[PDB]
Amino acid sequence: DLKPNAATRDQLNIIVSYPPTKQLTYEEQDLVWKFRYYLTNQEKALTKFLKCVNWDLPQEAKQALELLGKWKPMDVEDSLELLSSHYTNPTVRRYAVARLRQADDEDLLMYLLQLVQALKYENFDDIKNGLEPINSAEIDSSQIITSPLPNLEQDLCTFLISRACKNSTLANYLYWYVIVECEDQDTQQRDPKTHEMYLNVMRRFSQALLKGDKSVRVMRSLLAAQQTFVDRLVHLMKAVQRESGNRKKKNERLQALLGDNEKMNLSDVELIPLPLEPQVKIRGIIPETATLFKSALMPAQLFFKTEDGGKYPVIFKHGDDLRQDQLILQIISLMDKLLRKENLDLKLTPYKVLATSTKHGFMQFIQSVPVAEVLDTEGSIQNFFRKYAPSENGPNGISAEVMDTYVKSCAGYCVITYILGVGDRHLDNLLLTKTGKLFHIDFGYILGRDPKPLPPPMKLNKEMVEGMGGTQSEQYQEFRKQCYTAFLHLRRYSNLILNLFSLMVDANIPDIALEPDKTVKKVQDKFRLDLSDEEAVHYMQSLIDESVHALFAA
Ligand SMILES: O=c1cc(N2CCOCC2)nc2n1CC[C@@H](C(F)(F)F)N2C[C@H](O)c1ccccc1
Ligand code: NA
Ligand code: NA
Repeated sequence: DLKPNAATRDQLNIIVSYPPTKQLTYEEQDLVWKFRYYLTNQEKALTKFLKCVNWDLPQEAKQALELLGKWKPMDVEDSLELLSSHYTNPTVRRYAVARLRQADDEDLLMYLLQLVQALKYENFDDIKNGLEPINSAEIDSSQIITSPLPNLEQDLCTFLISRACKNSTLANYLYWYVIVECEDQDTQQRDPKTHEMYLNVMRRFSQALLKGDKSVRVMRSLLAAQQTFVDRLVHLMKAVQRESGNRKKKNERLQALLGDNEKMNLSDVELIPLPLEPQVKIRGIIPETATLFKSALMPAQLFFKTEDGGKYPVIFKHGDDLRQDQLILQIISLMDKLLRKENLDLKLTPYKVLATSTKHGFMQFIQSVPVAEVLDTEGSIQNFFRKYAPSENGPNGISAEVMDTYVKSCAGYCVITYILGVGDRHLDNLLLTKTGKLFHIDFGYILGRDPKPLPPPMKLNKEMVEGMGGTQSEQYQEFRKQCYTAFLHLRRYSNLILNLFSLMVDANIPDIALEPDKTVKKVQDKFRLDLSDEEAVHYMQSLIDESVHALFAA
C-alpha cells in the first residue's frame, strides 16, 4: 500500500478531525482517495472517506464497498451517520446495521426514535418482499396488531424486528414509534410510498410476532391490548372535550366515563404494559382522581394503578402533536445517561413522553410546582425550600442535599437548554420539586426559535440566582463549575448528538421542518468545536457572566 509522508499524514489528520457539517473540498477528497488504503487503520477516517464517493458511479461505489469491508471497525456514532439520508447505497446501510448488531439493547433504545426515521432511506421493495402470504387508506395502522389472521444479511427493518421479538421494552417503543409514522398525514399525502413502507414494517412486525414462541405471541396480544386501551382513551377524551359547560362539568363526564368499565374498559383491565414506560404494568385508570388541567387544549391528568400497588400519574393530550417534546425529552434522557457515564449526576428530570399518534400521546407527570406558583404562594425559591426542606446547619436554612440537587439541576438545564436552543422560557414552564429538582417542560420553541424577538442564548433568570443564594454564595461557584463540566462532557459526545439530529431532518418536527438543512449546524455551533476544552470553559464562563449582568440590569 501507498504510505504518505509525515506532512501528508498531519494534513490527513486535520481532515479526519473536521466537524460533522464540514464539507470536504474536491482537492481534499482527491487526497483522502489517494491514501484510502493507509486511512483503513483509522476508524475515524471512514466517514471522511465515504464523503469522497459519488454513489451514482457504480465502480466508485464498488471501490468504496471493498475498502468499507477492509476498514477498522467503526464506532456506533459512525454507524448512525451511515443510516442518514446521505447514504442510500444498500451495502453501506447493511454495514451500519452490522455495527448496531454489536451494540447492547440499552444503547439501541437510546437511538430507536432516530432508527425508526432511518427506515425512510431503506429499500422499500426489500421491506415489502419480506411479507409472507389494496389502497393504503384501506389499511388502518392501529388495526394491524388487533386483527391477527386465523454479517450483512439483515437490513434495518429485519434487524429492528428481530431485536424487538427478544425484548418487550424495545418491542413497545418500536410499535408506538412506527404507529405514529403510519399516522403522519403529511407523509400520507406528500410521500405515499413512505407511508406504505411504514404500514409494511408494522405488517412485517405483526407477522414475526405471530411466528414466535409462547412469550413472543403473548407480546403481540399485549401490544393489541395497549392499542385498544389507547383507542378507548381517545374516544373518552373526544367525549370530554365535546362536553358542554365548564371544567368541573367536563371533569364529571371524565370520571363518569372512566368509572363505566362495561362501556369504556379503562378502570379495570388485565395487567398490560404502560405505553409511556412499558416496564410499568397497569391495572387501569383511577376514575375519581382524573381531572383536566386549566388549558384550552383540555389535557387530562390520569392516575394509573400499577401492578405493585403504586400510582403512576400521566398527562394525556388529545388534539396536540407531542413529537417535538418527545424528541427533546429523548435527547435530555440521552444527555443525562452520557453525563452519568462520565460520573456526573446533575439530578435532571428526563420525564417520559410518548406520542400514540401525531394527534395524541402521554407525558409522565412528575409531582412538582411551576416557579410562577412558587413565587405567588411562598415569595421565593429559598422560602419554598425552607418550608418543605428545613435544616438549621444547612445553607440559608435549607437541607444541604436539597440545595445540592437545586444547584446541580440548575447547571444541567442551563447547559442543556442553551445547546438545544430552547425558547419561550417563562416561570410557568420552569418547574420545581420539594427535593430541590429544577426542570424545564413544554418544548414548543427549540433550536433558536422564540415568540419574542432577539432571544438570549443563555436561559437564566433572577429567581434561579436568588434560589442559589446570590452571586457571592458558595452555591453560585458550584453552579458555574457544574456548568462548564457538563458542557465539556457533552462536547465529548457531540458526534453522537449531531448524528441523531441528522436522522431527524425529515421527521416533521415543526422547528426542524422550518429549516432542515440548517438543523445540525444550529446544534453544532452551540458545542463550539472550534475551541479547545480550556477555551470552552472560559466561553461558558463568559456566557454565564453576560446572562447574569443582563438579567440584573432588567
Ligand atoms: O408539556 C408539559 C409537561 C408537563 N409536565 C408536568 C410535570 O411532570 C413532567 C411533565 N406539564 C404540562 N405540560 C404542558 C402544559 C401543561 C398542560 F399539559 F396541562 F397543559 N402542563 C401541566 C402544568 O405545567 C402543571 C400544572 C400543575 C402542576 C404541575 C404542572
Ligand atoms: Na380498513
Ligand atoms: Na435524574
